[PDB]
Amino acid sequence: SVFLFPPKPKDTLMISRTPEVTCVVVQFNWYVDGVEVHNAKTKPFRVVSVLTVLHQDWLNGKEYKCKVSIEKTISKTKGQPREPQVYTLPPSREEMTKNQVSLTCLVKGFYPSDIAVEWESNGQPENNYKTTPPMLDSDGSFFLYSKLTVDKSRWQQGNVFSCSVMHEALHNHYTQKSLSLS
Amino acid sequence: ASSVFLFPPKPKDTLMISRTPEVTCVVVDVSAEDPEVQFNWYVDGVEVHNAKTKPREEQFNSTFRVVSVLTVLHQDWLNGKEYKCKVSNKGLPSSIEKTISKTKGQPREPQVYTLPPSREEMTKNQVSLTCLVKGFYPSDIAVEWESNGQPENNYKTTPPMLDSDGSFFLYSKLTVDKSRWQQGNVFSCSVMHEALHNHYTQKSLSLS
Ligand SMILES: *[C@@H]1O[C@H](CO[C@@H]2O[C@@H](C)[C@@H](O)[C@@H](O)[C@@H]2O)[C@@H](O[C@@H]2O[C@H](CO)[C@@H](O[C@@H]3O[C@H](CO[C@H]4O[C@H](CO)[C@@H](O)[C@H](O)[C@@H]4O[C@@H]4O[C@H](CO)[C@@H](O)[C@H](O)[C@H]4NC(C)=O)[C@@H](O)[C@H](O[C@H]4O[C@H](CO)[C@@H](O)[C@H](O)[C@@H]4O)[C@@H]3O)[C@H](O)[C@H]2NC(C)=O)[C@H](O)[C@H]1NC(C)=O
Repeated sequence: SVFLFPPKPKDTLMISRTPEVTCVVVQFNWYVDGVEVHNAKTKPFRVVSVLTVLHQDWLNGKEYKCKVSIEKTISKTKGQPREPQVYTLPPSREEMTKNQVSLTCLVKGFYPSDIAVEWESNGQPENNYKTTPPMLDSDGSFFLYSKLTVDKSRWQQGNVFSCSVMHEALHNHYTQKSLSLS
Repeated sequence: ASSVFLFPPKPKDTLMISRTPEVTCVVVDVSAEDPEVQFNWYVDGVEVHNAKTKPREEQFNSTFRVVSVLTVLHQDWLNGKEYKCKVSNKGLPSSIEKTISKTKGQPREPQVYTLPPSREEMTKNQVSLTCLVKGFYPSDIAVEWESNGQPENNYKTTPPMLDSDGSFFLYSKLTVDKSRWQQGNVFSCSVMHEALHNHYTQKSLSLS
């Protein structure tokens, strides 16, 4: 049997990273848009072959075919890309009876579902956050929420937190939205 | 050969006394060349005879599927009784059994917070009203929205997700026309969970 895996979403969106398609057999011929390419790297039973893809090729829907000597074909999810709308929501006043409070990042209206969300403060990643998997909304687009938990003191003292979102339909494939007491 | 799957009642059914919770035992990969599929059901090891077993149904992969459904009492389920479905073939000694009960662990009461739309969303025709539900255990929960006495339909609720402290959280997002929000209408996020007093709480929000 043969299995073919796409690049990691982040690798396709950031030019500093190198996206790859992975062919796993549990000899290789690789094709991009039916044209044979010869730059894949094959590690010496499980056999793995890895093809580096160009960012623009992948995002532009080119098809990647792995032929083992059985054939598999993969490409980016199809459908009109839609820009994530990113909104930061402060903790409820009612949550202030607790020692920790919840900072919320709502990300909605995006397509495809491939996305990365992180929370930070002072340019450093926050340790305590969790993000819901994207979920289908009424209009066929996706939403999610990322919940950052912080000591209440850090919130009350006016510290600035930021929700970072990486998606293909954003300018520079990246946006940051701030959240602090105001 | 056969595979048996045993499903718990829906959380809304266990938490609302007027609803009827049930456990469902499903047998797949049944061959019609084998003897009749038989179900024996047990509550805390004691055999019960009130299950309703459906006729077998041919599937589109040269197999049959057979379902048996057992009504459960609300207090029995909530008190942690164990429900065993034992599947066998008439005249053969071998069997497959599955057991299910309410998730074990110290129950923890959900904290429920309502969050208005971001100022930045107010440039759209529709806005998002958020209900954060956190700190709960077990994950079994029901969340709904109402306004002016009536259910609000246009919401989506994320599945419970494990938080860093072993409890669960979710968010429910209600989409409303901005004019409805702007004119002062009160919206209510309703939550049903075993660890709440009366298995019920509601939190409201409106423009203020
Ligand atoms: C022959 O066909 C059988 C019937 O399938 C139907 O017909 C065929 C021809 C196809 O067209 C199918 O697409 C079609 O569905 C197959 O039966 C299936 O067998 C598999 C096991 O091989 C079962 O998988 C198990 O599914 C569990 C979840 O099941 C719920 O959710 C399903 C997916 O959404 C849904 O289809 C099911 O009906 C079921 O729905 C629940 O029903 C209960 C009771 O009625 C309700 O109260 C719930 O609300 C319903 N839930 C939802 C979400 O709607 C999984 O939990 C389970 O995973 C667990 O076990 C495995 C180990 O087995 C672990 O690895 C895993 O980690 C986890 O612990 C598992 O995936 C499937 O349910 C069966 N389908 C039906 C309809 O009964 C046969 O397999 C096939 N035979 C062969 C040889 O091919």
